[PDB]
Amino acid sequence: GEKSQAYAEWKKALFQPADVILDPNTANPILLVSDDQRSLQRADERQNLPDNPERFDWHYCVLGCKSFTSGRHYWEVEVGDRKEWHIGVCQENVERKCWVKMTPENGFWTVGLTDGSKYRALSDPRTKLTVANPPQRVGVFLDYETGEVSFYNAMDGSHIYTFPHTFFSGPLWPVFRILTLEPTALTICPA
Repeated sequence: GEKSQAYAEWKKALFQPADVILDPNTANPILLVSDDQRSLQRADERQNLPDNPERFDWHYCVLGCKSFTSGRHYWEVEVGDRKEWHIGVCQENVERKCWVKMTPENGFWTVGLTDGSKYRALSDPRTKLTVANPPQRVGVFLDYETGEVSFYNAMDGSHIYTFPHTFFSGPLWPVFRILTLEPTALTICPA
């Protein structure tokens, strides 16, 4: 109510609303990107896709269609009652083919959920989160210049996690990851 209103006014004071669509050319071959490019599901097995260089071959990742090299940006993601997901940003230069650990040291800033109830930030070591109200909708907030990546419950304005301030190298991309085969898709909220 007031908390929702303050969350809305804070987004306006500081952050540009990003209109994020998923790039199917980046998506791991086990992922399905929806025809409107807002939603993500998983297949029972890898589909036959070209191994173009941008595609994540190991990690069940997909990128947005536009990168950020500067400024303050947010987008919101409907996670709904998914039991598993991770979202955030990654550098353009992340490893796409070989496994790397999804950590800030390797150019990934993500948080998410496993097994329905285990909220974690994928810092190294991983940060155990304690979340009083499981979010249905998550806001991702980027400040490129100050090296800030933070996450909020978009419905009640409660804070979830802020990574330590860092120094980004090169463009950042929105990144999305799902490991499970379950009924609820991951869906980006349009700007």
